[PDB]
Amino acid sequence: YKMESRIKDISLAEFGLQDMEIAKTDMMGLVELQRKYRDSKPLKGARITGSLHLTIETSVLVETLYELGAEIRWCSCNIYSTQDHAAAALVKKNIATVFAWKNETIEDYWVCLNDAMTWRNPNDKDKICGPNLIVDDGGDATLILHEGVKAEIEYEKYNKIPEYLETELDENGKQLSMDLKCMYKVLKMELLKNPFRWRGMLKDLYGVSEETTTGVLRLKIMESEGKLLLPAINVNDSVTKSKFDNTYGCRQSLLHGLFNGCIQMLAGKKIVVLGYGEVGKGCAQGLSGVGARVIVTEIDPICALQASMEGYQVSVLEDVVSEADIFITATGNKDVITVEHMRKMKENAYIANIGHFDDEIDVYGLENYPGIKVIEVKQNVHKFTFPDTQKSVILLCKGRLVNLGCATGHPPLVMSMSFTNQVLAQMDLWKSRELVDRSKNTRFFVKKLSKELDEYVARLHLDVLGIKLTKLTETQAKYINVSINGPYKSEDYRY
Amino acid sequence: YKMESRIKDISLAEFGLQDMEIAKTDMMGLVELQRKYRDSKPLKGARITGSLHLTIETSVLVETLYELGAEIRWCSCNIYSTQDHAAAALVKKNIATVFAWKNETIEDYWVCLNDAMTWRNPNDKDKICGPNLIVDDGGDATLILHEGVKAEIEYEKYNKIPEYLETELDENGKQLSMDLKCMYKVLKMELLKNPFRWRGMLKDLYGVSEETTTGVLRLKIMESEGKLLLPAINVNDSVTKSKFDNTYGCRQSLLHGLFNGCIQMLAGKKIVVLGYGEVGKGCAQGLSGVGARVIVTEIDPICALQASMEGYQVSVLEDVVSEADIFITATGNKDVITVEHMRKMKENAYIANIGHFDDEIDVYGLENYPGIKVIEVKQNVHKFTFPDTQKSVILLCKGRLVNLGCATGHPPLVMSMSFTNQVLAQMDLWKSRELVDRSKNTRFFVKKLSKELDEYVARLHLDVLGIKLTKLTETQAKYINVSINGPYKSEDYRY
Amino acid sequence: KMESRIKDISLAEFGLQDMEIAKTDMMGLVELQRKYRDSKPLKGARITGSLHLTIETSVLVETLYELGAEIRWCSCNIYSTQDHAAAALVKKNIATVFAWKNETIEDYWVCLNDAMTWRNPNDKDKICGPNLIVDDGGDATLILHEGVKAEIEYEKYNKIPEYLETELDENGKQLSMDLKCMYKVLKMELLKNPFRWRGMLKDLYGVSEETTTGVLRLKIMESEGKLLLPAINVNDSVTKSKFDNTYGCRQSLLHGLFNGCIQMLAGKKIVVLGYGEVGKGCAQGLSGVGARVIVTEIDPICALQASMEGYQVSVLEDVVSEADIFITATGNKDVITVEHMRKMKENAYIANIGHFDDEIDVYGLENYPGIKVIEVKQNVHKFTFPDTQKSVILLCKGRLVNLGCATGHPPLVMSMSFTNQVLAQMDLWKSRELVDRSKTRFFVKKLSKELDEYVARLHLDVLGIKLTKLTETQAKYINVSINGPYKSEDYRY
Amino acid sequence: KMESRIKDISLAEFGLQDMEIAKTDMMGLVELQRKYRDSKPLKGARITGSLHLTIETSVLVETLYELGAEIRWCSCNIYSTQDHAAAALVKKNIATVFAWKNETIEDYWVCLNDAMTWRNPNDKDKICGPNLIVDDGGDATLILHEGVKAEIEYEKYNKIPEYLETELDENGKQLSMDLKCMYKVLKMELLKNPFRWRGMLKDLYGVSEETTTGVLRLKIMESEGKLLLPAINVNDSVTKSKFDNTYGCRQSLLHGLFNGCIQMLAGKKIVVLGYGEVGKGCAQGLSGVGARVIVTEIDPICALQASMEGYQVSVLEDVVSEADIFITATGNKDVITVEHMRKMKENAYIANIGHFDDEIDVYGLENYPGIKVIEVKQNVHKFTFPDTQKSVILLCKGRLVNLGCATGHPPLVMSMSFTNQVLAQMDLWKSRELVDRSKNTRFFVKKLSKELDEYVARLHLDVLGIKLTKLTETQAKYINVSINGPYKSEDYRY
Ligand SMILES: NC(=O)c1ccc[n+]([C@@H]2O[C@H](COP(=O)([O-])OP(=O)(O)OC[C@H]3O[C@@H](n4cnc5c(N)ncnc54)[C@H](O)[C@@H]3O)[C@@H](O)[C@H]2O)c1
Ligand SMILES: Nc1ncnc2c1ncn2[C@@H]1C[C@H](CO)[C@@H](O)[C@H]1O
Repeated sequence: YKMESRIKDISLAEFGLQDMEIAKTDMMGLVELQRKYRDSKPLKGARITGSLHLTIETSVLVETLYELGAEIRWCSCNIYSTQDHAAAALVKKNIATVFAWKNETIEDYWVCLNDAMTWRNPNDKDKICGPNLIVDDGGDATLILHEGVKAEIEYEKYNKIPEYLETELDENGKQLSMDLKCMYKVLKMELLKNPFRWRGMLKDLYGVSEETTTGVLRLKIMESEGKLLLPAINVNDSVTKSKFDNTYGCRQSLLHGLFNGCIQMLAGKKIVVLGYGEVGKGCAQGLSGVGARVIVTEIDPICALQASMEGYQVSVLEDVVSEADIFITATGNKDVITVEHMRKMKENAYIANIGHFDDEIDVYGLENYPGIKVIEVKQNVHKFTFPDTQKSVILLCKGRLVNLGCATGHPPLVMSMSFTNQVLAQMDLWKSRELVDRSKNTRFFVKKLSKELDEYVARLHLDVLGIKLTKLTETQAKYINVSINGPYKSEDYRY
Repeated sequence: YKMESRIKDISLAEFGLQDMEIAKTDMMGLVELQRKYRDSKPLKGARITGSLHLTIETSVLVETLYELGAEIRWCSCNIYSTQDHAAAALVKKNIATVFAWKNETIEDYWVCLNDAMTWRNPNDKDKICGPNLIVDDGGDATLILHEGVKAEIEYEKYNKIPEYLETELDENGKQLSMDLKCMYKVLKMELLKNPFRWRGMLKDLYGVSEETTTGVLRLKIMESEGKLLLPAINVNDSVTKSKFDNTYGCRQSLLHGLFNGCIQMLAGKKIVVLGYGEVGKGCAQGLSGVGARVIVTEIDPICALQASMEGYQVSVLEDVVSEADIFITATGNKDVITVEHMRKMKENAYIANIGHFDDEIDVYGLENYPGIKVIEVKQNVHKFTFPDTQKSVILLCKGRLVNLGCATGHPPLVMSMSFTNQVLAQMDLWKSRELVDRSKNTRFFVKKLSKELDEYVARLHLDVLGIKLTKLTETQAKYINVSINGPYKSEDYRY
Repeated sequence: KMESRIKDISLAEFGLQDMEIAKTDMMGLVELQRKYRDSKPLKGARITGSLHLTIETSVLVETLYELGAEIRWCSCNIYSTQDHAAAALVKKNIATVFAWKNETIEDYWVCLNDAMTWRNPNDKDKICGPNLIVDDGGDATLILHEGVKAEIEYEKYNKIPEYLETELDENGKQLSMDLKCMYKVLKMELLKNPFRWRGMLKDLYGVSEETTTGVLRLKIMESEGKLLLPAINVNDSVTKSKFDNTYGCRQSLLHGLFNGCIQMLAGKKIVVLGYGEVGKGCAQGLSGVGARVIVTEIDPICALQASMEGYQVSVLEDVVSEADIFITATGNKDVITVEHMRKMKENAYIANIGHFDDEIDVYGLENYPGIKVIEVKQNVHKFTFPDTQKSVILLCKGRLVNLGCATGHPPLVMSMSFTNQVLAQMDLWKSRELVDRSKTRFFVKKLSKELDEYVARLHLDVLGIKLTKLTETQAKYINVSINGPYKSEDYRY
Repeated sequence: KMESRIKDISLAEFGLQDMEIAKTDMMGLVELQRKYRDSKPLKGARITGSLHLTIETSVLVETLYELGAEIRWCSCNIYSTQDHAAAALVKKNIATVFAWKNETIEDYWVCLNDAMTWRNPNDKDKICGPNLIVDDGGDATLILHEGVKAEIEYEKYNKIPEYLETELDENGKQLSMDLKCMYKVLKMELLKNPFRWRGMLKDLYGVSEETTTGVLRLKIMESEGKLLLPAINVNDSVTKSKFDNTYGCRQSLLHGLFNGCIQMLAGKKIVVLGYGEVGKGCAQGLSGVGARVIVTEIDPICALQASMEGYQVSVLEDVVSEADIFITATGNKDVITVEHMRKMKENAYIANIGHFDDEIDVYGLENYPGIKVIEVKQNVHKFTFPDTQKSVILLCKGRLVNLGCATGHPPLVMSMSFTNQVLAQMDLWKSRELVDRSKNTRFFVKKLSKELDEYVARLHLDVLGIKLTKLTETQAKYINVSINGPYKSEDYRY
């Protein structure tokens, strides 16, 4: 009787269970949903698949979904972010089937995702079937689904494996990213097992809730091109998520990540924060809090002025690359820090990325620079030395998100706010499942939760911090044209 | 009070003219618009009436509108905000016809507004006509126009002066505010002169651009009930206005206000910021900057958490009113500090308002409290002593916006940003005047400026602060799905 | 009243009202008045004061008055006097005042001289001096020493000394107007009575110095063996230097910048020259409103401290063309020269917060050939160079900006500084029998840590502070008394 | 004896690589090696060190070694050792080490005693002592003095003193575990040789103390006339106290809390007890990440300073129930008692950043009748009272949290503190001839000059790209100083 979950160690379960209980002290949003909905079980019968950093905080999310009645299969959306003790808790209590561990190979990542997406047909002659709902962080669960369908249609056309899957090259001629090569390797394997797999999932698939900015961007592109195959909810852009998680969460988790990976003192150092959006604002605020001299880079004139108003210098990377001490990428873009920028940096300069993917820093070009010399400084920290100048740079966790790679990500309070939106999004998608009609080619769309619910998430966490909310009088409520119980701001308010 | 300005002292012109030139160093947005459009003159022929705090920064606005071809008549939107040397400058160099001075009585304020609205067309027998466009701040120019129209329709329904314009009481038997009585006093006088005055203005009236949150509130109410009789542009909600003027403007001008009117040290004091919106955030940020212990009051749970995340205590006024030292209202609401709260305050507590109207603090109840003792500490600073406790509270400029009442308001940089949106809004309203056809549509809506123009306002002020903007490469532009030249964010982005 | 020279006596009512409001936070002075107004430990003492006559200073004068002293006062700067504060004192016959806002440099020295002059009680109509001096900057102390030096040189040759009658100095450089007018007053007094200043030594028992610059002048006199009276360094009390110098300026520099400079401080590059106690406060306040502070320093320890607070530390010559605003806080000379001013960007603002105007080369700027000056507003001037046609805006002619363009530090910190002043005066007065002028060099000393802690205790209730009390076991473990002192003499706080 | 006692020698390679990376910011120690490795001013000196064996400490040890010293070392806390750092020293034969993370209190004093034990081979293998001591907290100095004191008492009545063979103190109260284990070692040494400690005095030339608590101990001995060797107070150097104690903690406290405490610090009411040099840095760090800092103080001067930074100042009793996290930074005892802990809210965190664990009543907590304890993770324990069922979470049994749950201060500030240490060691060695034992003379505690203090700041300016301005002839004369310093009077507080 072997277990189907693949994790590091099951005996670490008890530590994970005690950390979940401690975290729950601050996660009053998820604690309230469990208290309120565990009897009625609003998600009963739902098969949920999650692709999201399996941390302690996430384990409480999965438990919340379980207590509400869903069967769950889960994996991580990054090779370095899983907390093995959190994973073990879920498996020990039989809360969810898990395919996740810390320090996975890229190939392991894609097999764990595919397995998480695979469901056995219960009492209907066991064969392949998919999930009903998806919890996604970065869009990888959503991508494999879409790329699977695309690969299957292309397969029937010529009745053979599509040429783009087998090849290692791309449209241009350069080497494909390891992430793509492994994803294609898995799709090719599934075409040989069963070429109707991905399209078979669509009939019982009712929606996906996306957690982060980069995943939402991917979802919006598909929506405008009319290629979105399931309804979706943008959890990232809820006020109680983007204004707290992205900003305040990072203020603390970036520092935790830098302290663990970088041995140096952040005070007095020139630290460049590339991108001054919701994540960058938080990164800059924490770095200043500990004495760093932050220097910002931006493409957006509005964001540039905001950094300027907070006392920060705004330069282009090329003018400070030789004097700066530390570089933190928070743009969600690609090739922000190139091999050529890295060759100009000072001795032992530190490079980190807090964006979702490792495309911001050119890690592939760094690792494959002719005659590069690399050494492990500690777990998930590497020093690269160029052969011509003999100068080095220290990269934190191969360009993957530093707060989750070298630390544990955001703390429970802000995660409960993000995850309360997730549960509320999952319920909305599940309760609406009847409107999803697969007959007429009705395009699928991306929507946000109501402001009513967004304020509700905030109300659920006021007691954690001993916040005493003032209440409006009928006259006051009428004077500012709002209901005593809200909402209190118009739909375009920016907080 | 016809075509000859009415100011305090013309001899102050040279000081006003030199401060304008110094201010222009940072008001690059307005400087660029003058350089760009003074030849073509897009506003040529427009009669503009402005109701906005007549400061040095506003003079540059009026100059800009004048250089673009407009004829202008201006007044202030507050009895204490006018800067007499700024008003003289406009009159001396003959840029506009001004009706404003510092420390006006409420009676004269409404006369000044009514005078700025009155024009004499020299082509059609020198008859009384109205303005083509209105620059409003607080919605008073818009209010007198709409109330005037309702007064004329009510005047013809019975062929007599309506009862509400003569009585000093409202529907509940309470005394009407001096501002309503003084406005009704003007409307009555205009019904006797010409009962078709306000309805006559509407024919040539093509728009209004509103500056502040409180004015937009009034516009939204009218709009939703189909009572807005002219097109409107909401300048307040432009990113380059709301997130800079409201927040960073107050961060500096609140302190200037308190330093001039309040003699005590702010460091270590418990200062209560009521409302943690865009103005409140800036207030708290400035106060903390000089060592104060800020305590926040809120009705909005999201804003309450935002305050909490910045390390601020969030309480209801009743729990801290006895121990707190200073009180700052920034809600844009009414009855936030009642007489009963003022009686519980400690000896020499200071009270100030930074919202647009004096309604936040019950100033009328305090001044008319039986046996109240009142003395002038300095110009626009009064100490009120209650007879039963012998305790005193010190009120800054009778509850009117303290930054403009006790000091000179926000500095030129953010006002240039706020005023670059104003000029662009006037040009929009004027260029699209042909689309206003009253034989078809008499009810209008409020719109905001595009994000293209919003980002443009920001480009114009980058060089002021030595800001270096990064430029996206084609690959980066394509990867994040935006144009190299912008816009760089989606319409729902909150910056 | 009769003697006094002030602007307007009608402003007295507003001054008295401000004093009462200020007293809410100045619990130190209020307490000293409550406790010592009956016994009057300073009764019969004649006290002369040279210190920025502000509302806060009027409460100090009122306190010294309630404790029994007879007072004559003047300001230590030509722009810092608050006319309503000086009126309040005259109207209540608390002191004979010689001070007004916007004095000429010449009148400044005539006021100080008048403050130092006292008619001999009811004995006759002969002139004598003060028993005690309250000084800020060292000018009251300087005129006494230069007056004695001038009288000795007078009797040695039986004529006026040549150095008092010349307008050029050592290397043919024009003398500062402050020396010009001081020597002018000294020459006038040698003609009326060549024993005036030396006669004041007989009854002069001490001086209490308020600021860092004045203290430097005292220690130089002490080390050269030329100090003619005992002195107390009030500036170096923990309750003065750690609060007045730092947190005082954090608020009052901003007040002054907001009144003189119309521009927004957010995002601007503001150079703070000197990162001492005043510099630290300046930087903290500037950052609080979004400025990007750049620091200059000579001390590598203070430079590293600046670096730890996230500030860029540079030499002025590398940032003078790009910086927007300049704040000198070194207490040194020629920190900003005319050459530096010519490299500055159009409409760059320059200001000083140190005690004297010497930090900026104002005289060189005003006298630059072809220079064109215009008055922007009260005590704010725009200077324009003839060759480049570029301009710089100087605040209140290089004199201390917080008191020049605004009203100085708030009451709370001044109370801490002035409670130390009153305590210094009481000390000097109680030891007047030990001053024997017929044997002895005088020394500069400081108040004890006990009195330093006492000053702090007197201001805790203002801010609602709840102090913890050590148990006997804890007091023994950390080796202190329950009632203090809690730190060693070398503790830096 | 002769060989080291450490966790794992294979960790040495990681230790050496972290040392090399740390040297980028420790230009004080790098400059001292460059300058003095050839002349070797410490040549022949035997040095025993009791100081947290971290990577930063390993560079200190390496510096003393490059200057010609023979070294024996141990940690000054049971949880502060970094095993890779300890192993790096043993691999290069830089020193003989007795230290590892998670020592039992017994093993602590045994290691310290071993580090003090020198095998002089020029006398056919016979025991002697060190020439110089580098100390942090005063334990090396404590075992020396108490050792001497025990031998004098032993020799008086010719038997083992009864105060060493007992669980009780002067008033029948149980002795701290550290005293019993120290005494257990002192008794052992009386049995082997009752002249051991007094024999060390002959060649012992001095001690350089790192921290505030150890300095307090030294000053008490000085005033009572019981100090047995010259001492140099390194804590009170300006380049130590104003940087290490304040800015070091600003970062290392947050690192410790982040590793030990899973919760978000933003919006929480965090109580910082003591607003001294350490308290100031802690509060500054906590505010930086959005916490609401509440301060407790006994000193009204320090209380007003807190108030000037916008912090509420309260007595612990009025906030113990509502506060979320408690950080002791007083250097005192019984600042947080069992009775305070019983009133705290569910899952309140408690930590100490003072040198010793006495600030929190840990012994009382662990021995409370019916208390239930569980290990949450490495060095983090949750205690649950049986009557209320409420729990408190203690970080690393009340020991300095920055070094116990994290890796202490970063290299830059430690280089400043340790550059002072080396200079203090060189001073004590240079002046060894002035120590005349054959007289019974009083020994004093002295501080390094302001000249060498400014010198330490100069050696680190380049690390952060600081361009220092230089005084002109006229300016120097105006402020009455030399162009090359010192620039401040001795009483200046920075
Ligand atoms: N963890 C580290 O890395 C580190 C670094 C430096 C110093 N330290 C240690 O931290 C402790 C404090 O060092 P310091 O330099 O701040 O000393 P300090 O004297 O500057 O600060 C201690 C403060 O605590 C206050 N205090 C004493 N008892 C109190 C009580 N019962 N309640 C409230 N306040 C009280 C005192 O008034 C004093 O201001 C020392 O034990 C020192 O060894 C630790
Ligand atoms: N990384 C570190 N390595 C070694 N020593 C450290 C470290 N961080 C802090 N310290 C010292 C600990 C001591 C309190 O006992 C303080 O005086 C600090 O100097």
